Amino acid sequence: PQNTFLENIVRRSSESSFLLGNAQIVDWPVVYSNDGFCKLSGYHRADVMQKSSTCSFMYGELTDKKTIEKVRQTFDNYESNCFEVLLYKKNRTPVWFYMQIAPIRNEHEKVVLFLCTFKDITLFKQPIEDDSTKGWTKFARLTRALTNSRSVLQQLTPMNKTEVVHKHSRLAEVLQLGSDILPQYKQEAPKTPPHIILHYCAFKTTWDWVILILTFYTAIMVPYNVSFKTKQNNIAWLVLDSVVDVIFLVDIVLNFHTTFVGPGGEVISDPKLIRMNYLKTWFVIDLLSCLFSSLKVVRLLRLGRVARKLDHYLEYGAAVLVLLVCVFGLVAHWLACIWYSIGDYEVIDEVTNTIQIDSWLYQLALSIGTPYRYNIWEGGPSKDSLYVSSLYFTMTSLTTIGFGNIAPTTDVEKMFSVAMMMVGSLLYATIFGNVTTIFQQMYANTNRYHEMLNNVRDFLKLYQVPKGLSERVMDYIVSTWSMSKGIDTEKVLSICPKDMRADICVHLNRKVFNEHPAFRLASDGCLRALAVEFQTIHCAPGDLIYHAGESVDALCFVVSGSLEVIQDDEVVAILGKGDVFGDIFWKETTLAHACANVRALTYCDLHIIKREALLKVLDFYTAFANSFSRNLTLTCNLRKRIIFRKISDVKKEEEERLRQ
Amino acid sequence: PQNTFLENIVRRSSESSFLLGNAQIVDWPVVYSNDGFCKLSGYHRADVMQKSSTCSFMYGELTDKKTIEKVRQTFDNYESNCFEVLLYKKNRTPVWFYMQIAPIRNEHEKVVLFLCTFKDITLFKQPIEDDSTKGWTKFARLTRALTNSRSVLQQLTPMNKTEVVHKHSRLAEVLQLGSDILPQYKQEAPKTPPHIILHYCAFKTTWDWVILILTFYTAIMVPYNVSFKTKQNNIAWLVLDSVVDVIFLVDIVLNFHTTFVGPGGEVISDPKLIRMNYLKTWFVIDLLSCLFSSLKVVRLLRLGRVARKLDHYLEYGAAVLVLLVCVFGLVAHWLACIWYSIGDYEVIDEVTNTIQIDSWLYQLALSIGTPYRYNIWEGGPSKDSLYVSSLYFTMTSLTTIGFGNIAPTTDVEKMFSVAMMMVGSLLYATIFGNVTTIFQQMYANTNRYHEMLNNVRDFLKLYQVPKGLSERVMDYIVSTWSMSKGIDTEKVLSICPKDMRADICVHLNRKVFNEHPAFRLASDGCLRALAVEFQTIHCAPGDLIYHAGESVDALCFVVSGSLEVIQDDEVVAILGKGDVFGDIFWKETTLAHACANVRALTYCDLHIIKREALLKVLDFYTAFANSFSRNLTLTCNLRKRIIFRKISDVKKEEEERLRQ
Ligand SMILES: [K+]
Ligand SMILES: [K+]
Ligand SMILES: [K+]
Repeated sequence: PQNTFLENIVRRSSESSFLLGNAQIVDWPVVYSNDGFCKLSGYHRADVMQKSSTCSFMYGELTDKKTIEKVRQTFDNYESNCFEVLLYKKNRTPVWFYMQIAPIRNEHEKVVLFLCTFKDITLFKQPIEDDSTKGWTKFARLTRALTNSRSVLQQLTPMNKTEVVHKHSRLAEVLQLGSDILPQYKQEAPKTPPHIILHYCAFKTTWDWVILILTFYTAIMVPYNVSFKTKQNNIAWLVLDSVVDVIFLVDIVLNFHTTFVGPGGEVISDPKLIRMNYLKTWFVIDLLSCLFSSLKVVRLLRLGRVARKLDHYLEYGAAVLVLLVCVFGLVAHWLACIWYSIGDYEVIDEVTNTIQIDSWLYQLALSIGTPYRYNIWEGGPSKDSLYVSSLYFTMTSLTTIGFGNIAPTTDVEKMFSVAMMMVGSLLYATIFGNVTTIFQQMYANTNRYHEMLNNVRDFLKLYQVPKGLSERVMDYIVSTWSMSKGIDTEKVLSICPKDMRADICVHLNRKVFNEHPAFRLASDGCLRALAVEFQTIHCAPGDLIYHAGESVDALCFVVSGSLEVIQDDEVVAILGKGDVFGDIFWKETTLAHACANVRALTYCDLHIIKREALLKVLDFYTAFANSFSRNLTLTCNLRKRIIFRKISDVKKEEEERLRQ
Repeated sequence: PQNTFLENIVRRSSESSFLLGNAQIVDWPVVYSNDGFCKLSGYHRADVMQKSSTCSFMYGELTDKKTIEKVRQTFDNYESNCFEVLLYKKNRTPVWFYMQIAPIRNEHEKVVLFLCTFKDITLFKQPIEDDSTKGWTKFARLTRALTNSRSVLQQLTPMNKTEVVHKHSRLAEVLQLGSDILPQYKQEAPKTPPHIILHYCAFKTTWDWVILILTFYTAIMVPYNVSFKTKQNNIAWLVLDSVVDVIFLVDIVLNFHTTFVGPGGEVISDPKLIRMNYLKTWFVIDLLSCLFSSLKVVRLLRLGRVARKLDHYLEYGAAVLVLLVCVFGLVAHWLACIWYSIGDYEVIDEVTNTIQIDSWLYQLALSIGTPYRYNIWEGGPSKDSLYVSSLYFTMTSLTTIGFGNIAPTTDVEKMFSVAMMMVGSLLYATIFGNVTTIFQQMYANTNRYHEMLNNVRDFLKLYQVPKGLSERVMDYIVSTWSMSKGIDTEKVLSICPKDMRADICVHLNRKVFNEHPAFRLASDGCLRALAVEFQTIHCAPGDLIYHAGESVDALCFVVSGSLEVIQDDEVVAILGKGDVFGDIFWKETTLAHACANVRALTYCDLHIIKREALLKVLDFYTAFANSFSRNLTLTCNLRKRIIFRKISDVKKEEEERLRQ
């Protein structure tokens, strides 16, 4: 969601000198100056900014009087025109310019900035100058002033009386740029050229899933047709092949119109580069795959598409497991096809006209019930039994079960089963490794929690901490890991540098900013500083925040629960739900003694800000410091003692007073 | 690629007093003084340096006048000679020296330094001295002055009239050291003695690979010939054994000429140590291996070479997997040989003349179709079937499949298969462990990324951060891990102490040094300091760098993208591609309030330098501070406010002015 507006202007201007200036401000100050205007005028792009976009500060002695007023109305009412003005450069050189004013538009059709395109026509006109000594001085400067607009732009007729042709060319340039000078200043979305498909669109993902399904179907079906002959053709299996072939041809055609992700950058939408990118990467595999035994078996090259498209899924853990189960099934099927091919070859030695007792097909025929007949040779098991038997055998050898119904007993079968076992061992090992890694991924976090728990327990047991204090520590550990689930705030906030840290911290401390009268005249910067400086704590019933002699160095705001400030074993304050206690740091400059114990009745919630951070923030911002001083009344100041005398003391002392 | 020049000089001088001095500088200052010249003259090697290499500061009263001039021309035109001079030591002792000047040469044949070898001939001449009281004082000092040159060098004829012999010896010494005094001062490469082969050469790696292939071939072939008899000799299997044996003899001969890597140091090229290093390490295994059943079976000791040479490959993960697959195959082959040996022994009990029904050879003969005949005993399976069957069986027991075609049923076979299973369990477990470690190696990094992603997601969900801000955080996380791929700059730059940190940081910030006019009069040290002090940030569209009240404490250089400085909801500046904004830290000494909001239009790229580091660098370097102050013009100073009044305000106020 970029806002590429300067990029479009510099891509369309083709070495121009646009002078973008603000519109809603009086005098229309200049906002941006291209580094082509720094040469046409001699002003560096630090002295031209914040000046009028009329170029009023280059208007001089003999500047055309009417043009100044006319461009003034042109800026008054928002409209676009073109002018020929006679300005002065930084060297007081009378030089002509072509003004191509064109207002810009906002998102919801509002004028925001004024664009001013400039061109130099010094050699194209007659710049009458007073401080001259010879006629030639009136000509050489013409070659000096125009260098990139005469030898580059108009060099075909550099002859006199063609100045009217130059004026006509300027008029044609200004008239035929109605939409080229208004790229609609706006925060837009990425745009693609016509007839280009985004690689992450909703259609492309569905197309990729369909291609994956079809590739798996072809991988399943091609070896079956190659090995289990099945040369009989039907209606429900001869049109599907053609449909899949034309679908893959459509995919090849449509893959020329995809947005290839750049090496570390973003998407590229240039048809002039994607075409040979695809050509050099994967135009060989697809062509051969989508074109006799070789022609029907080459279709297995379609797995390259599956390999390419499965990159983001391969990152996860369970996706690799599903992929490996799928390839396990596919490898079992392929080995079943090869096993049946061997078994069919070996039966019935063709040199003689006998049947080999060794081959697993003969043993399977014996164990099934249907034997071979005739001596041409006909009989044996049906076509479903052969495939299910081959798959069963090659699945008993990949899972390392090996029952022994169907087993190698011929010279070829044994030396093929050796390769079967060699491959299956590695495949099965990879499956085991993936499963154990998947389990370790979660048991890592669980064991990370349990290790800390065990370390705390062993530390408490080793130093014989008395019961009643170890219980509190263990309860705190359990409760904090229950509430937070091991999610530390500091590690998460370390990431996301200080643009989102401030926003997150302002959101977290919303319960001390929105509902408290001190933080209502604070600018956003001060609120961000305070939010990033607070930090928060969680209390538990019976826990003391301040003792009877601790140094108060924090302002604490209670957002949930109830506190109890007790002094001399007497309750002197009860706090809760919007009460602030602590000390007046900003006008005492001395750490105090906490005069009373602040216990927690219920499960409390406090946002405490340290003394130093608060003092720094209040020192940096002045007006908010006064507002905070005036608008903060502490409900329990833990610096001054409350002077009182209990009733029981009076009642006791009265007895002795009467006695004496 | 060392520059060992002092080492060669001290190894060749044999306790001399060379006085290396620079040549291209006037007066030829002394550069280095050996700690043998600190005794011949009494000058410590801190007062003799930066003095003339002519020893002009030891030239005294009665020094030989002609020799001073002659050595002066000898230094004038670059040439080597020898002189006999009469200098004074630190104690003003008239002492004779032998000068052996010899210029040194650069890489491309240039004179750089002048070498001056010295010797003492005090006792070898007549040092007439004035402050003497008795004749014996003219003799004892002769023994005092010469101690390491008379009792060590010339002690065979310590008799008078032999001083001419000493002069002849000095002449022979100086004449026959033409190349020994010029070791060609140059940054050379490691040099090996003639007829010594570098262990990491391109020939040695090919030789090692060939030896590995031959060792695997021998390991495959020797047990087959020992067990599967095959005593018939052919032409294609009797010369190969001799060729391999002579190749291994050549390897044994050639292993005496290898550069053994020292214990923690570098290669050693001393033939006097490598020979007994190899002799003590591995001269016993090779000799016996390269020398009846014992003689043909001892050739399996060649696996020691494989074990030795496979040390760097064993570090990786996949190499161990390939090695374990190879040893799995080799162990299966060896167990096949042992299994066939047992099966061949057990058939046909030789005490009687019957055939044992139990032995697996008989069952295999029944299941194949070819039975035993005769009762000497002839028939059975062919020689290919026996080996393929043995390998199949011992592969069904190592992969834990166990079909059951071929299975132990005799007393010996069962108690051998027990050991088979015991070994195979451990081998198969090791293969599984290696596979799971290999997978964990990469899933560690992937899970490390996913754990942080999940923690961020759970933190956002737990604290109910509103939508529209959690989306930005998640997008930032995804985008930064996409661009950087988890490669943190700080951890990489922590390594490589501050010689390559400076160079790397200068290279990274090349887009603010080369194309910016402030950094053009800065020495390399200042550029290194600034580069190591910058740090860089990446922005995103809509992200704010400075708010309306933040403290500007950084100079920011934009190298890619576009920024937008807006004040009072009005665009006042547009930045991009070489624009610097911030504050003038070096002449204000006060943190300011950012007067405007700096938003990012497109994906920006900023190099920001903090206030304190910049101030330290500009304080340490003085002239560059002035150059930086003069040559830096901020395009948007975020300290001063721009005073303006919008057009809508004027238009609105005019209506009320007319109304009243
Ligand atoms: K099994
Ligand atoms: K069985
Ligand atoms: K079995």
